[PDB]
Amino acid sequence: DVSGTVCLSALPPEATDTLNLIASDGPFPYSQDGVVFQNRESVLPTQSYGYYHEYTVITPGARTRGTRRIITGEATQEDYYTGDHYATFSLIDQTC
Repeated sequence: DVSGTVCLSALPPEATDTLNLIASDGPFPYSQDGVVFQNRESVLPTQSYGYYHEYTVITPGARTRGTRRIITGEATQEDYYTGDHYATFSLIDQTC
C-alpha cells in the first residue's frame, strides 16, 4: 500500500497546483487532468472503479511531464504523489 502521506510543505510549489485545480475544479494548465485511474497499477488502496483520477503536478525544468504525478480519490484527502512515474505513492496531507 501507499508509503504513507506527504506533508504539503514537504511537496514542491507545483504540487499544490493540482490540489488547487482539484479544489477549484480547474482550470488545469497541463493536459493531465479530468481522467480516471482504475489503479491499473494495483498499488493504490483502491477497491472500486472510477474511484480515482490523474492530475500530474507541473514541475520546473521538467523536460517532459516529469515522473511526478498526482492521483486523487473519489473522497477528498486521498491525493497520492508518486514522484517516480507511477512508481511510489504518498497521500497529501494539506494540514501538514
